[PDB]
Amino acid sequence: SFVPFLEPFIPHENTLLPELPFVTLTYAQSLDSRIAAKKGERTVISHQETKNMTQYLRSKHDAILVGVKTVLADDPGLNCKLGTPIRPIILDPTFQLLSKIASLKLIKLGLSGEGEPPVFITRKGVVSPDLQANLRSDYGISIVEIADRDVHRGKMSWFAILKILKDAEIHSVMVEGGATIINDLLICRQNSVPLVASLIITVGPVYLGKDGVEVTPARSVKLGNVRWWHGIQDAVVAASLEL
Amino acid sequence: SFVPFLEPFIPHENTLLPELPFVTLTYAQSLDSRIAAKKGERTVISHQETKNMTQYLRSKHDAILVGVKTVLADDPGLNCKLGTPIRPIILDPTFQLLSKIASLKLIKLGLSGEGEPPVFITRKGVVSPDLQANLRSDYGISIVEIADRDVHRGKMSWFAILKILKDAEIHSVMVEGGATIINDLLICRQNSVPLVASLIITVGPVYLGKDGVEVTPARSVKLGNVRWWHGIQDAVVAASLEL
Ligand SMILES: NC(=O)c1ccc[n+]([C@@H]2O[C@H](COP(=O)([O-])OP(=O)(O)OC[C@H]3O[C@@H](n4cnc5c(N)ncnc54)[C@H](OP(=O)(O)O)[C@@H]3O)[C@@H](O)[C@H]2O)c1
Ligand SMILES: NC(=O)c1ccc[n+]([C@@H]2O[C@H](COP(=O)([O-])OP(=O)(O)OC[C@H]3O[C@@H](n4cnc5c(N)ncnc54)[C@H](OP(=O)(O)O)[C@@H]3O)[C@@H](O)[C@H]2O)c1
Repeated sequence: SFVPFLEPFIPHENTLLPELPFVTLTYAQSLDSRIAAKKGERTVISHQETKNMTQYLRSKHDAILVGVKTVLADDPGLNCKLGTPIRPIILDPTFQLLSKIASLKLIKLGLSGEGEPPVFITRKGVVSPDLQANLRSDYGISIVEIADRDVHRGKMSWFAILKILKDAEIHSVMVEGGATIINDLLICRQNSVPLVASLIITVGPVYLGKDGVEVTPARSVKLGNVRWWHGIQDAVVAASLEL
Repeated sequence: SFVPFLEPFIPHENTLLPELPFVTLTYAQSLDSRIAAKKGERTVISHQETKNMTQYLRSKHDAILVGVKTVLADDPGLNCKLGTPIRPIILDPTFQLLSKIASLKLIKLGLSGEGEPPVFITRKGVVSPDLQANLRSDYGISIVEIADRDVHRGKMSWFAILKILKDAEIHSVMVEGGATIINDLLICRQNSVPLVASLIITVGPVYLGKDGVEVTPARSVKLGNVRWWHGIQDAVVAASLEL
């Protein structure tokens, strides 16, 4: 089963970057490395056993992180079907989702207790102190700010994002997407050391085509400690990123 | 390992288009669905375990087909290391390979007996009959022409290409690339019936990045009879295309 397969890759202590959480980067792709169908089309990539595997992986992480455009497109719950607590983290630099905050599934789950209180990562000063206090009371959310010196030409440093999560006592985070975040984290290094600890990819037996949402890093990326698993329809590769 | 895995997918008589050969479309891709590294970078995708699989597949086919730009990039031999004969077919609409004919590995193997006499598929009128006779004597090659009626927008009809191969007693052909040929054949249909009978893909645990040679069809493509194999480093999926 996928349980012994994943055992070397689930979060642990042997980390080269103690200031950061253990980071798992994990997603499901078509054969042509798309992670969503073309606009207006339905996305079917991962089948039931690897969906079970993804929920199992969530049961091993303190937090789950996705980008604002994933929330807008998918309205994900960001909890764990096994029932273990996982903290939802949404990267939303200008807090686009504020105008939608009352209707999001992840907000409803936080209020009902079926999920944990969400955290939104924004630029400094997007939400005033007073408004942060009201949003915490009314919608059960917290705001974490990235310092101006950690944003260059509009892009937040992943080192800075992960350090702030670790300081919020998040010891492990499962980063699921979307493609912008995946492409960036595949190449992110701190003195040649990757910020991602484990890469876990489900490959579904489908082509989504040239107009789907593409994953491909800006340069070639080598993998180490590679192990494969497969079920009936899907395969899974797990690896580290090479130095 | 891979021999019982591939048994349902090696050429067989259960075909819906008896006018055509059994077509296997098969290639090796990176995780981001690239089949060659960016210009000037070394391409390392398939490891020896699946190289052996590709050679096994060649031993089960009458012919092997690649495009002219694959020949220019890779100088492939296009024979079978297991010693069985296989007929090389090169899609070269303008017979650009005349410019390098005496130096091609595939020409050398044909003259040495280690490979079979190659066939180049061109547009009509590209190689004069007098020249065809002299190149048959000098380099042991044949030219096959696609009629003008079977060329649309500059693109040769795959049904027309495959019919001519079938009429030359090629009962099975292994199409290995490159990306243009793969992308086109993934979507090619004759009255809802795919021309490709077996799809066999090696997935290597590497990213080649945004500037590599990409495979992605023009629209989504659904797969059936899916099965997976994996080794130390690579995975392989075998499938048929749905109607
Ligand atoms: N198949 C899978 O496993 C999977 C998993 C997750 C998501 N998806 C799909 O992915 C698609 C969304 O992908 P996407 O690329 O459009 O969106 P995304 O990666 O989820 O979010 C991108 C946004 O997040 C912000 N962002 C990300 N990194 C940042 C950084 N370092 N610094 C500052 N801002 C940053 C930017 O927001 P601003 O634009 O406001 O600056 C950026 O436009 C959806 O269709 C979803 O269904 C698939
Ligand atoms: N990893 C693997 O398994 C694998 C396998 C094979 C190749 N490759 C790599 O793929 C790359 C080559 O890919 P590519 O797309 O550039 O070349 P390609 O597909 O091998 O050949 C393309 C050329 O063939 C012609 N062509 C193909 N289909 C045609 C059609 N229906 N009608 C008329 N002409 C047609 C066009 O030639 P004209 O320009 O003369 O009109 C076209 O430019 C190489 O880098 C190679 O190493 C990888």
